[PDB]
Parts: sequence; C-alpha cells; structure tokens
Amino acid sequence: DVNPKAYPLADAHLTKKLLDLVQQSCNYKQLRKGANEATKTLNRGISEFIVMAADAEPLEIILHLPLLCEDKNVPYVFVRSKQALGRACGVSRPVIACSVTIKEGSQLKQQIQSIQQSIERLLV
Amino acid sequence: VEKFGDLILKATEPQMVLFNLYDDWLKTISSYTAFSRLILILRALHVN
Amino acid sequence: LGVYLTKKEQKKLRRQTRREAQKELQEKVRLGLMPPPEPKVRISNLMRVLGTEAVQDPTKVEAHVRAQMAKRQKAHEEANAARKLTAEQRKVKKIKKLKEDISQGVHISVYRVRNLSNPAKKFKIEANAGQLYLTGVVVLHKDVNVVVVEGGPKAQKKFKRLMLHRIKNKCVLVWEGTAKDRSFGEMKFKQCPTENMAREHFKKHGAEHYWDLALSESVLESTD
RNA sequence: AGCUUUGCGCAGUGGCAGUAUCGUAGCCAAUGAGGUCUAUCCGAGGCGCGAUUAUUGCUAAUU
RNA sequence: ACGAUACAGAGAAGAUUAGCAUGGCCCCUGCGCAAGGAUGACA
RNA sequence: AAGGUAAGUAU
RNA sequence: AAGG
Repeated sequence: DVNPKAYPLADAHLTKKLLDLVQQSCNYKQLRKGANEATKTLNRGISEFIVMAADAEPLEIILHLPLLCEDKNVPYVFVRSKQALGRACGVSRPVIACSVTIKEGSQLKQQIQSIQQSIERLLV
Repeated sequence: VEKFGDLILKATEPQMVLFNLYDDWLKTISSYTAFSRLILILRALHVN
Repeated sequence: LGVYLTKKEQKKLRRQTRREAQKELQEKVRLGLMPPPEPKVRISNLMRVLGTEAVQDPTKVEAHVRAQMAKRQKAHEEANAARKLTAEQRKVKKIKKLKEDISQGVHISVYRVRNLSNPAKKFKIEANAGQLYLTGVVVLHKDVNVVVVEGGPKAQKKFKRLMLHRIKNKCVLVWEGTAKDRSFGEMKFKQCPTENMAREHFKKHGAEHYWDLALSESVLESTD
C-alpha cells in the first residue's frame, strides 16, 4: 500500500477534486511545481495549500513540507500518485510536490477555500 | 456622354466640376468591379 | 481517475489529427473520389485570381466571388447551428448540473435571522432554495427565524453566500453540517407566533434540535 | 433566467513574419531544464540527430 | 595515316513562372465540451 | 619551343 | 569517301 508516514492521505474523490483544482490553478498561473518551489512559497507565505505525492522514494525528501506547513499555518495533503500529480500540474515528468499560490481576485478562491476546509478536516 | 458634352459646350468660363462615375454602384459591388464595368462602358462608347 | 494532458501533448494531438485529415483529403482528391479544391477568392483577391475573367465580365465575376464567400459563410453557420444546444436541452444540462447526488449524504445549514418581515426577502429565499433544490423550512417568530436548508454542498455554499453578502437585525449561521437523509420538503415559510407549536412542527420532521439551538442562541444574544 | 472567467475542440474573418517550422522506440529534466542582470534569488524544457524551396501540398503555364 | 569535304555550330549559365491552400504567430467572432465566478427578481 | 586543339555526326 |  502507501507509506504510513503520509498520514493525511486523500481518498479517491478528494484526489480527483485536488487534481482538478491543481490543473485549474496551472491554467490560471497560480501553481508552483516541485518541492523546492513549494518550500520557497511556504517561506514567503504565498501558498494556499501544498499537495505532495505518497510515492516519492524516499518519502523523507518531502516530509519537511508538513513541518513548514505547520509552521506557516498552511494546509497540506498527500496524493497516492506522483505521476497523476505531475500530469495535473501540466508536466509529463512526475511531480512529488506542488504549491497553489495566493492571487487576489482569482476566480479559484472559493474552490481553494473549499479544498482547504476539506483537507484540514481529513488529517485525523 | 451627353451629360458631359453639353455641360462643357454650354460652359462660358473655366470651372472645376466634380462628378461620380460610380453613381449607384458601390452600394452593391466593390470598387474593383465598378472600375472594370466603367472601363468596359467607356471602351464600348469609344469604339461605337 | 482521469489523466490530464500537457500543452505540448495537446499540440501534438491537434497537429497529428489535422495532418491525418489533410492527408485523407489529399488522398481522396488524388484518387478521384473528391474534386480538387478551387482557389479561395475574396474581394481583395478577386483580381489576383481572375483578372482575365474580371475584365470581360466584371459583374459576373463579382457575383461568382460573392457566391463563393456566401457559401463559405453559410457552411460555417450551418456547422455552428447544427451543433447547437436545443433550448430545452440547455435547461436539461443546467437542470442536471445543479442536482447534486444526495444519495451519499445531505448537507444541512441552520440560520437565525432577527427580522424576516420583508416579502421580497421571503421570495428571494424561497426562489433561491427552490432553484438550488434546497429543501427546508422557514419558521417565523418575533426574534427567532430558523432557516433550515438541506441539499448539496455547492447549493449550500451558494445559499450561505446569498444571505451572507447578497441579502442583508442580522443574519447568523447557527449550524452547518450533514445528515444521513433529508427531513424537510420545499420552502413553506411557516408562521409560528409561539415557541411551543414551532418546536412541535420541528419535531414533526424530527429536527427539533435546530429550533432548540436557535432559541438558546437567541436567548444568549438577548442576555448579552 | 441572463451574464461572465478558464481550458479544450471546431470553424469564420483579419493581421503579421518565412534565418524557420517540424520529427525524437535519442538522451536529460520540477527527485530541477536553464541561469549575462535581481543569486539564501529566478523555474521549463534543454541537448544530440534528422527533414526542408528555413513547413508541406495541389493548380496553372512553358515542356 | 592526318587532312580535305558535306552538315550542324550558342564552342561556358536547372536564368523558369504565377495562383491558392496549408504551416507558424497574434487577435476577433460563432458553436460545441468540461468546469466554474458575480449579480438581479412581489403573494 | 610552348602557355593559340572547339566537341562532333556523316562521306 | 582518299591517303602510309
């Protein structure tokens, strides 16, 4: 199965919703790909939420992101596939961490808030 | 054409006169077709 | 579990489909099954295509060119209109996208309004709940106005935004949550001069706890 | 009930540039391509090879 | 074994030529597909 | 002494 | 077609 270290793992419905929102954010120029860009967004406090994969090997290369999310008060979730997450980001290469940035006046704000509420009530 | 010949013969002093050889043509055809039709008409008038 | 496509992937697909279509048309033309394509002619292109023919027959060539242009425009309009959502079919798509599946669960939100005397506001709530399939009840008291709204999460969010920003005494969300099954029908706007029969009516649907919370919160606000 | 945003198609009209457009069972790439400027900052393809009238077809002439 | 004769002789240059459509790029318009945004309406 | 051969086809 |  999946690594137990990724405890806030989303189910199929939330996985589909998260991938759809990630694709929409990519279309709106509101997404950052890669763990390094996710870390940069977290340090600058311009991240709505962080989506990271559960197939990263080793998973410890992105387990620092939950700590930064807790420090910066940003929701985070784990998806079951690093290949579908990359495809949602618009990149054929697998992506193990994507960050949805904050853009004032964006039409995705309501969907972003709904996804944040869904994620923040799923970790435990 | 009579409308030009009679006007010029009847004139007594030089003057600038503005006409329109595409009178009602641009309302239905392009100026490219209007020019070709007018040149055909003028060629027929000159020839016979 | 659908897989999205990169922009390069989309460009490749479109390019190869168009190339295949062009090759098929060229093969049809060469094989004789299709006549060769006549040159595209416009008003600015009239002389460059047929200057020899335009000189002898200006109006005839103009008519032919305009006929070709009108044929192209008519083909475009026929393609667009042929593939057009019927007026009833537009509603069917709209009437379905707003019908969330309440089979898994129903989302219930409870609101308490200090004053709900305005008939226009009543009509707004009733129509908005009806369009969004938001089955519920409105109970009118001197101060308590329990607005139980049940339906889909998208409709619930829209209706919450409705009374939070679109409609103005103040509006307070008592409790938003989910339940296994629905318990109220269409909007009725029941008038409840006294608390006892309002509680009894809420007990008829088995949702008296919403009334209890609204009454207790109103009492606490009054004491505060 | 209208209105409107994004992406994807399908067409129509119009404008611009042919020192450039493609091909990748070749390689590398958000587990970071590539960084003259802004570097405790930037974030996406790059390279090699191949095709060619620096995209490719028909049509009309001469042949 | 040339040469003489009769014939050819421009004995050194893909000199090609237009039309349209595709293709690239950038809008605009219409239609379809999938999502969504904001707002208006009394008994 | 050269750098000054037209290349031919026929008879 | 003719010459050594």
